[PDB]
Amino acid sequence: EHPAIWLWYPWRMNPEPPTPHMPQRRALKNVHGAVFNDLTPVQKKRQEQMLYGVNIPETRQMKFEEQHPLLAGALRKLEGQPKGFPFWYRKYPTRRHAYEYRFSIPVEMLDGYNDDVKKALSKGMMSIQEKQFAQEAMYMERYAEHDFDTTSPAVLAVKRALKCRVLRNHLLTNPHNNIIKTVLANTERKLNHALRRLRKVDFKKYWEIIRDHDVQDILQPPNLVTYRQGSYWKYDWNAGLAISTNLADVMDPRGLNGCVETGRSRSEVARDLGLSYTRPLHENEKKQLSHQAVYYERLAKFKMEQPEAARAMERERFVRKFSGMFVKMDIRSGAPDFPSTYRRLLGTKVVRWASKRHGPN
Amino acid sequence: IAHWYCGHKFRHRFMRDKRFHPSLQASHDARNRFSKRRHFKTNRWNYQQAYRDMP
Amino acid sequence: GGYMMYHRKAMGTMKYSKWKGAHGGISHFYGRTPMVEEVRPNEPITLVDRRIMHYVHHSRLRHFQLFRSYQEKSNSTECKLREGEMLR
Amino acid sequence: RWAAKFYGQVTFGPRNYPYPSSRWLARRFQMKKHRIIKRFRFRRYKLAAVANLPFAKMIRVGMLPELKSSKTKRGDVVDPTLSGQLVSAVKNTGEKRKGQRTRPKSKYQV
Amino acid sequence: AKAQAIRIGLYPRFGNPFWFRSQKFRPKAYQENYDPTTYSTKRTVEHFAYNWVQ
Amino acid sequence: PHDWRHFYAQEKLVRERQQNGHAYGRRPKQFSFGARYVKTDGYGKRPRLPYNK
Amino acid sequence: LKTLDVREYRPLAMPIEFRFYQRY
Amino acid sequence: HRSGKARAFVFRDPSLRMMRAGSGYQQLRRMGMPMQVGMGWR
Amino acid sequence: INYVPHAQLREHIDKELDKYVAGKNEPYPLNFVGQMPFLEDGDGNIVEV
Amino acid sequence: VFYSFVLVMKPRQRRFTSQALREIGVAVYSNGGLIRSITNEGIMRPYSRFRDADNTPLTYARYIILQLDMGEEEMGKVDKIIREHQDVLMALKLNNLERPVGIRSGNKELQAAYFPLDTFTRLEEEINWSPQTSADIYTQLEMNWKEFSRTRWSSFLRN
RNA sequence: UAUACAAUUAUCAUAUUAAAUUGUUAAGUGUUGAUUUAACCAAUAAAAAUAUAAAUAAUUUUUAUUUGUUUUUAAACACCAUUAGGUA
RNA sequence: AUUAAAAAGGUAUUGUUGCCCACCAAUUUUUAUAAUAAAAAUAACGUGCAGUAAUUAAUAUAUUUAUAAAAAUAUAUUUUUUUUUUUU
Ligand SMILES: [Mg+2]
Ligand SMILES: [Mg+2]
Ligand SMILES: [Mg+2]
Ligand SMILES: [Mg+2]
Ligand SMILES: [Mg+2]
Ligand SMILES: [Mg+2]
Ligand SMILES: [Mg+2]
Ligand SMILES: [Mg+2]
Ligand SMILES: [Mg+2]
Ligand SMILES: [Mg+2]
Ligand SMILES: [Mg+2]
Ligand SMILES: [Mg+2]
Ligand SMILES: [Mg+2]
Ligand SMILES: [Mg+2]
Ligand SMILES: [Mg+2]
Ligand SMILES: [Mg+2]
Repeated sequence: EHPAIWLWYPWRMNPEPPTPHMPQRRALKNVHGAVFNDLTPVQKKRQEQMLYGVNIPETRQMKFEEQHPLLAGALRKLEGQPKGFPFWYRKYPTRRHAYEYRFSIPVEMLDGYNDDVKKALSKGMMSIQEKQFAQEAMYMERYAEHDFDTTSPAVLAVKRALKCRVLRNHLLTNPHNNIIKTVLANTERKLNHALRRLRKVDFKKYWEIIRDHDVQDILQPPNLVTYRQGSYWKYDWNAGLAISTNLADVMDPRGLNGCVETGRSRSEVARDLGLSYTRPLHENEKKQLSHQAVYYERLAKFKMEQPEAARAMERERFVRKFSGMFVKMDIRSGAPDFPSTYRRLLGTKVVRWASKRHGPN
Repeated sequence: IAHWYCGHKFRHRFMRDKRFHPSLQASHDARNRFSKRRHFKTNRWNYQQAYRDMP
Repeated sequence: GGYMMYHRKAMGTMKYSKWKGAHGGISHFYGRTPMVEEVRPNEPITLVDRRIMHYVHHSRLRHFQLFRSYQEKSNSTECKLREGEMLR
Repeated sequence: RWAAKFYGQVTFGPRNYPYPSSRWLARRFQMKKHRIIKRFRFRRYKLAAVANLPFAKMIRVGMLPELKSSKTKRGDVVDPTLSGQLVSAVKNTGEKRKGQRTRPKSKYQV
Repeated sequence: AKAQAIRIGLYPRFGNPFWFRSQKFRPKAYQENYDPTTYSTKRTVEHFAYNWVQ
Repeated sequence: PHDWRHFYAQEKLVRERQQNGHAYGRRPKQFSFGARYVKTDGYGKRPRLPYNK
Repeated sequence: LKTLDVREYRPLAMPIEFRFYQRY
Repeated sequence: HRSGKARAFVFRDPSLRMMRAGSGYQQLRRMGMPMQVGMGWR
Repeated sequence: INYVPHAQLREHIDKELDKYVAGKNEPYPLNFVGQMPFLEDGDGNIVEV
Repeated sequence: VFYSFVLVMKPRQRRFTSQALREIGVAVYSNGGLIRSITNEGIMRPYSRFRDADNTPLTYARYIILQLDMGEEEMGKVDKIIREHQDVLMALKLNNLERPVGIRSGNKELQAAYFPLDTFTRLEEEINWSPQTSADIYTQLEMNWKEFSRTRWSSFLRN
């Protein structure tokens, strides 16, 4: 049928719906204009793993035992018998810390009660909102640097990642509530901030958050224009972590600085200290370089083994130097950019160049 | 205001000046000041899968 | 065509037209009855009625009913009227 | 919306005039808008924007040699394939097919 | 309440079945007593009349 | 009522900020007498917030 | 439009908001 | 006049108007800020 | 709270369907709507009004 | 409660009512939920005639109160099970029973900020008062408070 | 021809910190007929009720997202045409 | 022996015998030439009577309709004139 034709009767406010029709249900974009038809297998797995239930890691039982061996000793005496004194309180410093049973009821407080009650406060009985709060608290606990920590980049990043996933699947089901489209996009922007702050705080947690919840899509620089101006990297200058790295553990600082009095670059002082800082290479660069190294072997072999072909080509170069546009090398001939410094020649006199600018300047 | 710059009215002059105002300049937040609307709704129907090499 | 009960043409009488619902005893109006007055012995129903009607009129219910049950008015004109009323 | 709400400046009163537009002025401009829209209706105007084309430049479809109202004016030059397709669109817009969303019809649309 | 009650059939779609019983709970204000706060202009003038005639 | 316009405005403002500071003076589209029960699955059976069109 | 006043209408009232819009 | 230039309620303190002018073009020329790249006055 | 377990179900259901059985020696309990409803005998026929 | 129902049912022969309530109960147990109370009431006369599967309008119907603990996910399943049964005329659903209207408004709860466990422990009866309730329960209530508060620890610390 | 807006409050078109989205109810037959309308004409007439809490403030969404036009009448009212229908 | 005094709008400006609105000819002038280009000046002729709460109140958006002002419907609204139950 070929391309979309809008048709607009100018007396009418707006055009007719175009052409063979756009897909009946509007696509769901992320914050940057990228499209998700559905959750990724990984995210999907996160929601299925929230839905059916969650668990406290025995990581916490462990550290409870090694930190407060007395209390865990008491509970160790008292298993199955009803307790009137909550020895277990150190294990749950925060209201939010106990997610296994509803309304923040620690497991061992359920000892002496009815098992109907035990089934009444169980996970299966949670509302959905409660279950989200469960996933959230468990993760917030995994990445927290102390118990009451919320504000820290790691915690923030995880909570926002989760919230974002929830809203996403929500929109998958019931298509138009643009209130939540908007809330999703805002959450996503605040997630973007949290993550780009993380990778300058510590990058490995950053990594494994991205690998857990599958958000690499909101770290993708939005468009080439603003990226090319170095305003994607400009972000963490604003956030203030731009200098935060503390080199000395990584990247020995000796070969990163140029010599002020000498004027030699960092490649130089690195050369002299006999060090190599060279980023890992892709195939392009390894191949170009490896092809460049050998120019002199190739040439040597050429001019030894086959003096004739060489001599022909040399005749060409030599006589060429005497033909051509300029022989003399002066400010005119020796203009690094000819079309730019003389633009006033370009239309009439000089036909070689169609435009005054081929490069940055 | 000399009457020959930009349009035949005055307000046209100040309307071009707004392209030179200091606090109005283009950046990573305010972009495409001069034609916003030629670029509007341009990618709605362009479906681009976002970039993931990491799981 | 099908009309509501407070509609103009509602209970019609014509060769085609027929009244809708069980019309006596326990009826179409069963739980839809707005007022019920047991008539006291030796009491004319004209007092009964004029009390009912005075009631509806002074509480501006018969107002409302008459109003909405005759013609349509957009939510804006209806607002304008109820708020004008309330402000006066 | 594509088309223009107003034609000319309809809110012109003194500052702090506690309405968008006075009765007088809005009446004048309703006259203007009226004449324009009537011109669009009777001359059977048609416009189009095509995908993968500069959008702000709209092909005048009501001026094409086939759909042209005038028997005199030379209409316009639009590519044979694109013209055929435009003609097919204008043609198949007219009537209501069951299952499609009902859209407002007029004499002047055809 | 009224909504639920209706859809369960425990209240009629029109009318007040407790109208009389409920009159106890309403402050029925006898025309013979006077409450100083009323928007009733009739009652006021009524008691004015009464005392003047007295 | 128009003498109280400022008052009414205050509430329009509210209904707008609930909508992410967008649709001023906009209201839910009226539906049909039978709106809910005549519509198949996939179509909105109840009138939405105006920003939620 | 018609570029000239068809009606010669001079209202004499000067409401304070129409004049000082800086303060009201 | 919805369509027309904004007017001050009252005047501007002239003194203050002179105080905001410290860094203006003339004072800059007198400081010698702009580079003299061309022949200039004869 | 006495929770009805799955084992006790029909016993309880029937203890309940017999709440108003149309004769007893003792005063009858009311409704949640606070009414005295129709007393049905065995099998739920409407015997006493 | 976590959830409640009022079930308006056609007044059939008792074996059918017992069957139907067993169907609904088994439909709750399957889905991994509990029943706090299944309360029976008599055959009442509503303000609205109801029609059943036969479209034969009904003057009388038996009322039955349900109180459940579910998840909210598969109560969807229980719900479209219930409403689709031929002998249930009507069902009204109360989801508000954990946070009812009367609490958590501008520091209305003394000594806490929204303690949720109050209205969960409770049954529906004491959250929503039935008409017959009079000042008398004000006495009963406290004889059941004081009493309770005396024996609780003693009874709990036994085992 | 040149020769000094505002910045405390200014109504037509360049939005932006927001909690929504989802709910299967109601209504219907006795009989020989002038209803509605200022007035005409076609011709069964009854009806569709329930939700609060919660979501943290700002800093790079402006090519993204968003502002009462909507499948199904074999369901009506309503509206438009006039007895044929359209639309709802 | 039955009733009457007190609340009200003007595009005019000695004021309704007041003013204005579009089409319908000539001409004049600029151009971004859509049935019959557009826009601006304009003092004929002919149709009406659109507007000034103005003979079915007006204004804005929306869709339709058309000798000409404009008219029908859907929304919002007063730059339209007001009529007023603190549980009966
Ligand atoms: Mg250069
Ligand atoms: Mg040139
Ligand atoms: Mg019909
Ligand atoms: Mg004038
Ligand atoms: Mg005047
Ligand atoms: Mg603007
Ligand atoms: Mg339809
Ligand atoms: Mg010309
Ligand atoms: Mg012309
Ligand atoms: Mg008119
Ligand atoms: Mg007139
Ligand atoms: Mg009129
Ligand atoms: Mg109008
Ligand atoms: Mg219009
Ligand atoms: Mg006309
Ligand atoms: Mg109009």
